[PDB]
Amino acid sequence: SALGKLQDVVNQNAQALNTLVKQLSSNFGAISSVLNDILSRLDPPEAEV
Amino acid sequence: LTGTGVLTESNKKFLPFQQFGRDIADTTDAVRDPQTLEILDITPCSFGGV
Amino acid sequence: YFKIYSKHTPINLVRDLPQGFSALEPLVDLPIGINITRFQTLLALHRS
Amino acid sequence: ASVYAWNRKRISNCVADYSVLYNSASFSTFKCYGVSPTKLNDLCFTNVYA
Ligand SMILES: *[C@@H]1O[C@H](CO)[C@@H](O)[C@H](O)[C@H]1NC(C)=O
Ligand SMILES: *[C@@H]1O[C@H](CO)[C@@H](O)[C@H](O)[C@H]1NC(C)=O
Repeated sequence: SALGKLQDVVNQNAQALNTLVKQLSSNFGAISSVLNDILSRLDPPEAEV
Repeated sequence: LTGTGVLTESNKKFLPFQQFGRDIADTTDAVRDPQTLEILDITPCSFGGV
Repeated sequence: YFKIYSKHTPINLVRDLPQGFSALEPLVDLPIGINITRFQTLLALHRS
Repeated sequence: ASVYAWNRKRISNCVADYSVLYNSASFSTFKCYGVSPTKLNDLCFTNVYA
């Protein structure tokens, strides 16, 4: 634990990036979290929503 | 399953049931192709800042 | 879908379950579409 | 069948041409909810039930 101060910065940056990539898997109330699924499954009037 | 990428040979020992693979983002990173049952790795196409 | 996951393990313990880790691979993904609430296993007799 | 005993048929292991369903005028109501009607020929499905 001698170099904990640098390791905390590295861990916080990696954890923030990891959470940012994890946010892509959430649909946020939509039918799916994948854009390609929405483009392939719906007409533009519902796809825009 | 739709997407864009380069399909390459892989060394991932998939188990018989296993078909595709997923990264942290849950986007497909490897896939088993139908008809020929081979395992193709999917690597996103090169991009960066001009 | 009635999922059967299975694993075969070589064991040498006499009476109880062995203590260890063994992940069960999915064996059969079965398309039945029926209601199941009660089950019963089947044994085999030996006749002499 | 009647609506209290509605008949459920499984559809599996077939290639389905849904374009004869869209282009037929015999149906008074042809309304899809989770999928576009014109994309049904471009997608692959399982657990199809009528
Ligand atoms: C067709 O696909 C099945 C599995 O989906 C495979 O077993 C078979 O070899 C394929 N046939 C040809 C001619 O590719
Ligand atoms: C299955 O049967 C039980 C009664 O044995 C009933 O309470 C339950 O609602 C049924 N479920 C379905 C999905 O039919």
